Amino acid sequence: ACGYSDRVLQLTLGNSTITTQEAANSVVAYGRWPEYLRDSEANPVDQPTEPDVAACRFYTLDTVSWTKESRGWWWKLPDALRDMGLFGQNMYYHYLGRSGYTVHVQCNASKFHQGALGVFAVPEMCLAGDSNTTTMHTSYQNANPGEKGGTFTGTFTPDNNQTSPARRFCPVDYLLGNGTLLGNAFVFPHQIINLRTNNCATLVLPYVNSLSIDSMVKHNNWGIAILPLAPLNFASESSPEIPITLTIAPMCCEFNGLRNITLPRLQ
Amino acid sequence: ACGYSDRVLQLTLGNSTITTQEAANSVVAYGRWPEYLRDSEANPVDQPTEPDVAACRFYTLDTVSWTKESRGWWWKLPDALRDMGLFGQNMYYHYLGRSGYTVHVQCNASKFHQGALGVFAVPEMCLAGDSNTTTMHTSYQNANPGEKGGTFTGTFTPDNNQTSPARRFCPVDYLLGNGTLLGNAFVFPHQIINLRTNNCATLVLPYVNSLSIDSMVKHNNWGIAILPLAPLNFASESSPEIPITLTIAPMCCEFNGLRNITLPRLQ
Amino acid sequence: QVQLQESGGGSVQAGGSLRLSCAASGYQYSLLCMAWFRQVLGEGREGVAFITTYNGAMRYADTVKGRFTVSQDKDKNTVYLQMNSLKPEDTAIYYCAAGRWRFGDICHEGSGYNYWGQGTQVTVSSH
Amino acid sequence: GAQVSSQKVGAHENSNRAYGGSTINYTTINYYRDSASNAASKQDFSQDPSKFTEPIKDVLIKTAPMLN
Amino acid sequence: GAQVSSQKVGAHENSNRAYGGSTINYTTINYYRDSASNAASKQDFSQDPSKFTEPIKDVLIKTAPMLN
Amino acid sequence: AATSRDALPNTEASGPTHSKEIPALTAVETGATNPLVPSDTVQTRHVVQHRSRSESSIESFFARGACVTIMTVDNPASTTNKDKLFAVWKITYKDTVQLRRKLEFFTYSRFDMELTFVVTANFTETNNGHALNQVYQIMYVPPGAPVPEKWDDYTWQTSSNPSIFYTYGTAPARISVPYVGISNAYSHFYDGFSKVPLKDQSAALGDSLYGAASLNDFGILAVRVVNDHNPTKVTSKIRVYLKPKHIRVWCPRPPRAVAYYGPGVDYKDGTLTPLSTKDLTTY
Amino acid sequence: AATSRDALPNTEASGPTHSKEIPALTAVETGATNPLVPSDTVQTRHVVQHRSRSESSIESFFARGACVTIMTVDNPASTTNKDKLFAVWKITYKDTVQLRRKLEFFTYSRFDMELTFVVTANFTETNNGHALNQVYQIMYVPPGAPVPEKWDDYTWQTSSNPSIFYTYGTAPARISVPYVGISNAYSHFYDGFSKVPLKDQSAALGDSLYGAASLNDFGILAVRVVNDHNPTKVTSKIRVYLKPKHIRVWCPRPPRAVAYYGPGVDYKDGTLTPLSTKDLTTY
Ligand SMILES: CCCCCCCCCCCCCCCC(=O)O
Ligand SMILES: CCCCCCCCCCCCCCCC(=O)O
Repeated sequence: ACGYSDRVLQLTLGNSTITTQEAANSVVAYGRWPEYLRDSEANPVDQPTEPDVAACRFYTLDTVSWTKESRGWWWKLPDALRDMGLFGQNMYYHYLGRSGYTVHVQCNASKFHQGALGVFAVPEMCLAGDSNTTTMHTSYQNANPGEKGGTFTGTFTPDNNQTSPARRFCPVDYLLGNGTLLGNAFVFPHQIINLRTNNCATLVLPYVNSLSIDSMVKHNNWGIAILPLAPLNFASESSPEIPITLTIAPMCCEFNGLRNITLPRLQ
Repeated sequence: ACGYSDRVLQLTLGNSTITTQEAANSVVAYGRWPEYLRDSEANPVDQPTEPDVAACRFYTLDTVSWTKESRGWWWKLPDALRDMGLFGQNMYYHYLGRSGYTVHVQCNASKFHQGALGVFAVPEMCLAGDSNTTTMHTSYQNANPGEKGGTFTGTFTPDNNQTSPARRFCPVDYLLGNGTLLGNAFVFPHQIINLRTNNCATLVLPYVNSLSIDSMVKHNNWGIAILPLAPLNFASESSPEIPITLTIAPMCCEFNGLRNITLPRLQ
Repeated sequence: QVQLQESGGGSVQAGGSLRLSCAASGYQYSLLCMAWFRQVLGEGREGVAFITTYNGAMRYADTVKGRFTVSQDKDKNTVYLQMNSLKPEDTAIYYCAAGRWRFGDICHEGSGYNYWGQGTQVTVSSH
Repeated sequence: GAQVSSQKVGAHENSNRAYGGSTINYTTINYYRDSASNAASKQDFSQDPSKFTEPIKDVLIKTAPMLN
Repeated sequence: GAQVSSQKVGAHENSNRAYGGSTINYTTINYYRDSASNAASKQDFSQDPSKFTEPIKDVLIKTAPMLN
Repeated sequence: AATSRDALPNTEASGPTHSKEIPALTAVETGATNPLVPSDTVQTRHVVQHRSRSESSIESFFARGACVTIMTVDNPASTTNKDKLFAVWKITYKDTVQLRRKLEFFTYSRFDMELTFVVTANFTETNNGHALNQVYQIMYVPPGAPVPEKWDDYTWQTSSNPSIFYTYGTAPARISVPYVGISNAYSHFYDGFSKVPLKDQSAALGDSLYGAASLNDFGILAVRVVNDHNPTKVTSKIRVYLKPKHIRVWCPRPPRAVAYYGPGVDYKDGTLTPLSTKDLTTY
Repeated sequence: AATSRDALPNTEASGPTHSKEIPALTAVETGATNPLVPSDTVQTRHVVQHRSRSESSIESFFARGACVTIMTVDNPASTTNKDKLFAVWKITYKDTVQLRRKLEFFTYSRFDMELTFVVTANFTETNNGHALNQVYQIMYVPPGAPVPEKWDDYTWQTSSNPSIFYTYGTAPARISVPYVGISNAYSHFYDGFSKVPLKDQSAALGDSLYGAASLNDFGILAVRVVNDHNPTKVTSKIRVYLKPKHIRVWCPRPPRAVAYYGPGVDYKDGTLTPLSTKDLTTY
């Protein structure tokens, strides 16, 4: 009738709108659309702040470079969005805070490029360390890379300085970073950006945790990992490169217990 | 509503299924869908064998090579399918046997190739000989090439060995092989595979003969001939080549009069 | 783990006849595929003959076939190898491997053999 | 205060005026006061994998082209 | 959810206002959830050996000549 | 309504087809697992299906008890210089592979546990010395109570520590414990830290251990041999069997593929190789 | 309706006869067993019959439990060079005559089994050494699980292997197992091969064992002495009793007449002589 495509989508939250023509529709993780904390499962007693539009808006994290040597990339939430305007602010000014997310991973090539990127949304994405001598030792700074994120690697390299250990992650790609076979990763909500079909991915994730509401600064809820299923090749070109950009967005977010500002030692 | 394309088709008979995205719809020869022998027109008295699924399934004949020097190709039925599993078997174990056919000629290039192949389904396709001295002399072996099929030629070359004549066909292309103008061939059920539009052809042929049922080993009912209407050119390439594959399928086939196995001198 | 206690080499000359005994320690019953081998001095470590525990069927190596016969002591968990017609080239460190099994599939070389024997060497002296 | 339920019968003896036929039932009586102490009924429900398999916003109709 | 059945009485005590006479019954209660766990009722049926003894297509009438 | 013990959908009879409907085709890109049934692609006859998933329901998947630890106790002679060893094991499923991998398939869960204790003993010295049947005590010290110090201090007066007195040579001991989480579900995985390192503070006091949360802290078990010193030393072991019951789970994760190393998700070098060799062309 | 505990048909009174009806005659050639009753040939009085077949119904024929194997375990001293022997027996009724012959009367059957384990122990060395009551573990490793390697490896963590912990000196242990066949009936006999030797392949890989099918593969039982090393060696044996219950059978075959030799139907030389001498003329 009016040619509505499952490729043409338009996401709008707050003051931003992301359209798109080559979409592969969208996934509503687990089949639950995000929502505000109910009274049945309410917990903390004080009135909850509901920043709405001041927070419910698409923020764009920094873009990455996709090449043949790209092994993968990973970002934590709400972590990554810790410097994002008000949502960044409202995050530090509270003890508790639940939030949903809408991740729209953009990345386009041309009919002459090829490859596949799998965008995965792992709930509670605990990544592995770098030292083979000390378990779960990784430091806070390393654990929360913020908007820049960290990356997967082709080989496990042990942390050998036991005098001043690197205390960071060393996630091995085929093992989805946390010692599990990638080929199974397909169990978490996800979408595959296959250059021939689409140019974006759209996952809507509803807050998933063990509590009704929790500390943001402390416990990361979600985990967005992007790995190249099929490597990137172009033309007869030795050095092809196309950029990938993640634009995340908090939804139905609410925070409780206003206090004084928390200043985390990020370095 | 649900974007059903006359380009996306899915044929399924027995245990096989051939899908397709660039189809030019399908032709039901003469407008009669195949069917089992009726009681009004029944003839032989014994119970008829109806192999069904054991026969009603897509068999794939051997692939050919399409180049600039390709003049054409031809295959007879049920001939070609004489080595095709049970349908091959049920064919030799009977005196009589009527069968329909669904021919799905596949062949794809790319937006950068060009040319046109006309798939014709000539009922009772009698081909011409090679000797200009002896009429209708062609031998059985030559007449039934089986799954490999034979080919058309650019020029008539007389069979000059009268001591031991070749006794084969020498079909001249523009004359549709049987001394008639190709340009008229369009009268038999057919489809044109024009590289720019589609990548397959689908003709469904209902058993057509002078009898209600007949001998298979003896009389060939149908004739699939494929000629290049527009020659094959690619890029600025001197030697382009794309393969063409025929996947035929018997339908509503039934045989009568079981006996002992017939072993034809094929060579 | 299964233990394969082998016995018992020696360098007798051409045409000779010795034998090797190998125990199931181990739980010989339906599992183990007792096989024989001999390491042709660094060349060199071929499979001789192999018996099926469950039935007692033997297969041999195209080399040993005939002269060498594999024997089975079911009750006292031992598999023998009557090494006959020992010729100079029957000089190699003998083996006894035993894997598991396929319920009904015959014990062959391409099949086994998980566990390893001692590797008691039998040499055939020359003239 | 018993819990008389049914058992899904597998191998049926040659009986039916006791066993085999006439739906076999079993009795259970909770002996303790704490829920935590009861034995698992095993009489659990099932759902449709759709919350996992078909997590697509716009309902999927298998027959049609998946990307329209 | 009990299973009160009868017992075929053999040696009858000298009683009938308890034992002997008034049909003796026994009670059974299945204790587990799996059929596989119940005790065999032994209250099984019987059939006619005809499926073995008289396997002849054309019904056999004993009185008559068996080959007619 | 659809219970675990229900018959799977009966497969329908379907014949030849030549339509515009494309079952066979998908685009996993959407993320949707294409939902086809046998009848979709090939011709099928009618089949009344009898198989039911009844033995694979979440309940049944965890329905077997499992070893979680091996606790060592002993009662040496009073004349001995070494002190009567009483074991203290922190309650965590993570001490053994088996139950952990089965539990890892899920991000979260709620399960009332049932513990069973098999206690076996034996002599040590080669003396034809005897020993009277021993009596064991298994005391559950919840988080924060005073952990036993000597095999014979007050702490064992179990004023409030729910305990068990098991005589040897009797049927293994068993106790039920309801869901005791401080949350709404037990967290098999905790991404984050307990302490946030603050900008105006020392790194030391700001540092914690990644993936270490109170969510999964549940106190310790204290085991001791109640009988006093006996001339002939007798060691004993207490195996603890845990069987999750009344279980429910949340969010599937892929199963652990490489050998576990420690309480974290972490892995050691050398072990990072799960699959074997096989040829792309050989079936 | 005719139950097992029903009275046999009351024999009727019949008198003199001089007719064209020929009861007495048959022609076993037809294959039909001539169905005569006492009254058919000789004169009978009326008799109210009381005997009932109630104790010979298929159920009752198998209603006795039967020894199937003898599994050997032991717990030797830690000082010993020999390794603590744990037994592993493949589950197959065919290991002993008794139950097998009773089972052979039928081509096929479906029966939920009930296993009982009587465990007896004893000392070996003539030392007035002691031993504390031992605890046994009987672990059912279904087809394909990792078979135990050492008396003390992980495999025994029974994450999912249904197990039993039997203390010595208590009533024998017992577990119920439903019909576990991969078929619709257990095959006491399998005529054929698992692998078809193919024309384009090596005989070796094409060869299997006659009459050897998966139909009757059911995993193994693993038995070990849970108590650790004890100064005085103590061996023990575990007899397994199987009693088929809720049984049903199909197609009668003649009973096995000559001594069984191995798992197949096969027979050895010398044993092929069942009947004895008797004279054709001597009653
Ligand atoms: C006397 C013994 C009483 C035993 C009580 C045990 C204490 C509770 C242990 C709960 C274990 C639950 C494991 C899930 C933990 C998690 O993954 O978060
Ligand atoms: C822990 C013990 C559990 C025991 C489970 C035993 C495995 C099933 C054995 C079934 C035996 C049935 C014999 C019939 C076999 C046949 O003839 O096909």
